Amino acid sequence: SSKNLGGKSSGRRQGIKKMEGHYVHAGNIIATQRHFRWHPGAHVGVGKNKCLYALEEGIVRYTKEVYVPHPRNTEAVDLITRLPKGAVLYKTFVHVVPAKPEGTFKLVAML
Amino acid sequence: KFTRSRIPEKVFQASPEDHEKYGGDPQNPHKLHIVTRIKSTRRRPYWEKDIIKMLGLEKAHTPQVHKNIPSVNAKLKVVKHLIRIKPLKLPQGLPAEENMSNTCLKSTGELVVQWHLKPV
Amino acid sequence: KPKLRFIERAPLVPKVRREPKNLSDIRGPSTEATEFTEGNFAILALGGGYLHWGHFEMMRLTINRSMDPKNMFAIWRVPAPFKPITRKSVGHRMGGGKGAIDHYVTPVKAGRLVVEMGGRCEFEEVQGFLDQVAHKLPFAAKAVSRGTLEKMRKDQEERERNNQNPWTFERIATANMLGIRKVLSPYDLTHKGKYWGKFYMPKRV
RNA sequence: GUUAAUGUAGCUUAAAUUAUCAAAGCAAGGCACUGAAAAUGCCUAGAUGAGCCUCACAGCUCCAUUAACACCA
RNA sequence: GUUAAUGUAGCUUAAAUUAUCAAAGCAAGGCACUGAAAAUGCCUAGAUGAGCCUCACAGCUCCAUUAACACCA
RNA sequence: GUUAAUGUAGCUUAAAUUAUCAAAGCAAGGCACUGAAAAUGCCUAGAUGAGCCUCACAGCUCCAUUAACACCA
RNA sequence: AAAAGUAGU
RNA sequence: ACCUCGGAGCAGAACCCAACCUCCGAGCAGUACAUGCUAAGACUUCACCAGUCAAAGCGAACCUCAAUUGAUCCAAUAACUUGACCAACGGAACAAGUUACCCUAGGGAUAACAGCGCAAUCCUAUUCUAGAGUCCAUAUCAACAAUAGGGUUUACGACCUCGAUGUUGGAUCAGGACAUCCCGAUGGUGCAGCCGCUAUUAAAGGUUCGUUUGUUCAACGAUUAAAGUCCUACGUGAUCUGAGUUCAGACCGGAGUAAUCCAGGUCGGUUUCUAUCUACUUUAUUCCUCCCUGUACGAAAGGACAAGAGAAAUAAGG
RNA sequence: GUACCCUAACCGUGCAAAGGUAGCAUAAUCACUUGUUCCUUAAAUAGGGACCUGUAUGAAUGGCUCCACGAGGGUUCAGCUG
RNA sequence: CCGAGCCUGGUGAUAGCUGGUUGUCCAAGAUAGAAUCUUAGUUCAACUUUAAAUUUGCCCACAGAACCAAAUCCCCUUGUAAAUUUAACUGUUAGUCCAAAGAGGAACAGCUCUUUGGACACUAGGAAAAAACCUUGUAGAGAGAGUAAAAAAUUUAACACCCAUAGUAGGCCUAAAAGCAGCCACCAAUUAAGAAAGCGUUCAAGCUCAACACCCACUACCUAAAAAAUCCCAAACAUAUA
Ligand SMILES: [Mg+2]
Ligand SMILES: [Mg+2]
Ligand SMILES: [Mg+2]
Ligand SMILES: [Mg+2]
Ligand SMILES: [Mg+2]
Ligand SMILES: [Mg+2]
Ligand SMILES: [Mg+2]
Ligand SMILES: [Mg+2]
Ligand SMILES: [Mg+2]
Ligand SMILES: [Mg+2]
Ligand SMILES: [Mg+2]
Ligand SMILES: [Mg+2]
Ligand SMILES: [Mg+2]
Ligand SMILES: [Mg+2]
Ligand SMILES: [Mg+2]
Ligand SMILES: [Mg+2]
Ligand SMILES: [Mg+2]
Ligand SMILES: [Mg+2]
Ligand SMILES: [Mg+2]
Ligand SMILES: [Mg+2]
Ligand SMILES: [Mg+2]
Ligand SMILES: [Mg+2]
Ligand SMILES: [Mg+2]
Ligand SMILES: [Mg+2]
Ligand SMILES: [Mg+2]
Ligand SMILES: [Mg+2]
Ligand SMILES: [Mg+2]
Ligand SMILES: [Mg+2]
Ligand SMILES: [Mg+2]
Repeated sequence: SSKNLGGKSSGRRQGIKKMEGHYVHAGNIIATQRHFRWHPGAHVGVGKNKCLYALEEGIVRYTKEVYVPHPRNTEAVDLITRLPKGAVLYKTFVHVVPAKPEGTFKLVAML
Repeated sequence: KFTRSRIPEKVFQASPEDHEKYGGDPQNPHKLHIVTRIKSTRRRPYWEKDIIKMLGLEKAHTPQVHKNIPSVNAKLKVVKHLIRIKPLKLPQGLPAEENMSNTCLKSTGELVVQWHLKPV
Repeated sequence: KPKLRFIERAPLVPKVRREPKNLSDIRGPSTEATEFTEGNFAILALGGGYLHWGHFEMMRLTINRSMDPKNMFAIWRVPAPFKPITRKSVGHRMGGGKGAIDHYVTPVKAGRLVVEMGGRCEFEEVQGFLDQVAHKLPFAAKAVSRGTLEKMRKDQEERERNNQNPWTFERIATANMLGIRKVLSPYDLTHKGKYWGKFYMPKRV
């Protein structure tokens, strides 16, 4: 018999790809997820599939920071207006502290 | 599952009644260890098989000196049942180079510096 | 109404999903009702085990047949049977899925009071039929009072002070002294060395 | 030697809870008299007992019985 | 034990969604009376429970009733 | 996956624009009631959006329904 | 064209 | 029954993780019409194939979702492109039954018999005191349950054997256990006596002949002191049987277009072996009759034990 | 579903090309199954004669009787024989 | 030897199938998975071997990794010496048990399936023999020595002695219910005996128990059965020093 079908998908390998303090480069995928786990913070973008890529070369840092959702994010601004007034929500975020500067100025011409 | 154990750090603080059972004083702790393997590395997990090959303890009942520093103690904490630790308690000084050619370990762990086999 | 109610077989919103048999519902000390709620004399469970509906009838008969409803009351402390048990039909080969929900059990851990009884009575009185029913229970059980039970725990915190056997099980498992966690459970770090499977050995610290 | 399934006013069926009717047989009803048909009443330990809530009403105690079986390959 | 089918007016039959026409049963009328026939009416919890939208209605959720299969030594 | 033919009073056909009739359907019309056969009346969105003028009537738009074929990796 | 029955002296 | 993809649990906290394990789903719909072009760096379904994300730039404005799918070769197309419930979903371009007439290669990697493991079903004993027993739990029976045991059944597992461990009943010869059917001894009785019911002990001795069926069984007839429960490769086929079952022939009913098939029946159907090795080859119960006597007992029908006498039957040895 | 044994002479309704007719029947005929009864036996899962749910009989897939015949397969009286 | 003769040829047919594979010696060496007319096989990955080039590799500490337990990941120090890439390949890709967390089944199996770790298919000592449990592994000679693991412990159930009058046939309803079918109150005499706790009665009666008195004094260890089938199975032993 065994009426239960379809239980045969594999694990998706969604996790952190770069732990805290790792030297990430511009474009590496920091973390991969569905159903938001780590939110993108400083110098971290987000994809279509909620993957977290780095945009600036540097060191990846993980913090806890205050959540303020976008006002056209209706699914969350309803969730904000049910808290009592002392409350905040505090999602965790992924940053990249940059390591190279933007550049130096070089003498090309004593002209 | 069976896995690597953390041991609580409660048990690696000696009682005031523990300093009378052995010969040590908590101020001025010793410099080096004598580490000797008394148990086999077989029927033990692979992590204990790797630690033993670092501490120079591949061979049973051969002593070894390792520093009494917490990076060595961490390796020694996870293999502390295969090994026997006594402090290397030097009665005389550290060996000078003219002196160093004739020393003995003297189990009771006393690195004596003059080893001539005439009786007292 | 001072009588044990009609606890029933197979509850009314039934369990269409067949739960896996987890045996962690039987191991170790209880976390649910281990202490009294407005009674005096009770049945202690000194072992894990399941309780069929044929086990509740032996309790609902021999208590209520031999308790006077003018002077004594009784309440259950166990819940209803809620955990479904699967039985494949007789004579079937292995494989082919999971069988139908046949009957229901309730899991009782060790150290849990199962039936509470009080009133204008004494413990030397109701030992006459609480010891009757605690032998028909499908685990090691014994009838306790409010005052007799706490005598036992006064000794159990005395056996952890009295003994000059210089090693306890708590000392060796936690410290991993002979490499003994190769042979020990994670759950016998946190139970103690007392429970072992379903069974409770009270005769050891 | 095994299980599941039945046990009814006298007979039958049922009502899948709260108990209906055709009969056997009671006497009104109407015809000269009777039959037939119609009006009722009766008569149900619901096969057996402690009911847990209350019980054909559900688990049993129980006394019969129909089936399936204990063959094999 | 497993597969597939099907649960309809008291009866059976269908309608590819809105449930007809044929009994039975109900009052009338023709006949002295009843039938047959002619004029009407009523009758399906469409077996089971929520609805994603509207469901005998289509997926199921359920209990009865039937088919064919329970083999090889 | 490509042609070709066709949609109508509820069902069959067609007349070269100007749309004919038999069923079905509603009536009386007649006898102690059912059916033909006559008949008046009644129901032709001529399948679709415009028209180049006046389109069953014609070059497109498709809504479909059926023929003749051709598709395997 | 279609009509079947009427309890026992 | 399933075959591919997805969510969730087992897999509790990086990643991963089976199952004919538990549950939900999917084989699309919707809006754009830049769903344009390029290009650093990474993720990855444990390989590959595939899938994923994306900074900057050129160019214009100023995607939701969980899966929602299909390689190559070939087709059709001028070209851009488009083709599979290729769903057995990494896809053979296009192919079903049947075989007891069967063959070959293997397999104890894999079933039947037998062993073994396990004991759910079976069997037994105790614990408990519900209830039967007019009263009265314990003379006998026993509910719900509990704790042990046994290894007789139906199973289940697939561990030894498929370069063969021959298979049911029966004959022959039996060995053993005791959970005793008889014979012996004893305690209780709801045991007056006779018969019995139950329990402890005892396994030296014994445990019938027939009709039917292949029958173990079972029904029956006639007895018996009684006509035991089981194990021993369901003891024993290099001791026998071949009736059934388990080949080739054949009807019959059914299934199927047929070939053929059926835990359906029925007639018929080859049972080989000259012994190398181990092992081995001469050591008493029971019934009935008489008697007690028609006593003991009972009110009477009924009716003993014990002692004693004697007869037979089997067994063993002549 | 009825008179009424709770069974169809009949009534009502569907599908079909036709609804298995005559015979025979617990068979060499799925099962129940050792059907039930009379005979045979001290005793009959055997055999013979009937009764019929054969719900899977049945008419040249031939049906049913019957004379002979059979190294066919069952039953049997009597004799006889280790 | 006919479900299609026989001989020769194709023919050394093909065989994911079985069998077999021949000198000496040393060295490294155990199986994550995915596809598959595939699960008796193969291709890739993994693991393994060799030859090379380079620089880090294991071990890890603070900090750090989500909302709706054991642990792991990342990781400097440090202990150590390996790792990665490059080049060439074959083989293994039909597993066993033990511990632990689980799933299926009977919370059955020397059962099946995953994970973590061992061990086994590697030698040796022990647990009686013994794959998988424990000790222990890098090799030879020795008629030297210290050790490692390493031999099961249990044997139970005595019990108070005496004495018992009485408002009572305690009110209700009951054929009758007198302490004892059931309700209600639980009053009371002498010192001391309950409006009565168990038998025994249709009911009454009869027995005890709880009571005075009696003394030495309640004397109070609170425990726990066994069954197979050829023939029990070391012999035995309580007493000279860790
Ligand atoms: Mg999953
Ligand atoms: Mg998977
Ligand atoms: Mg990858
Ligand atoms: Mg851009
Ligand atoms: Mg495929
Ligand atoms: Mg495939
Ligand atoms: Mg044949
Ligand atoms: Mg043939
Ligand atoms: Mg062969
Ligand atoms: Mg077997
Ligand atoms: Mg009684
Ligand atoms: Mg095997
Ligand atoms: Mg296996
Ligand atoms: Mg074999
Ligand atoms: Mg051989
Ligand atoms: Mg005995
Ligand atoms: Mg045999
Ligand atoms: Mg033999
Ligand atoms: Mg012959
Ligand atoms: Mg022979
Ligand atoms: Mg031999
Ligand atoms: Mg037959
Ligand atoms: Mg002839
Ligand atoms: Mg060859
Ligand atoms: Mg193969
Ligand atoms: Mg080597
Ligand atoms: Mg294959
Ligand atoms: Mg196994
Ligand atoms: Mg007296």
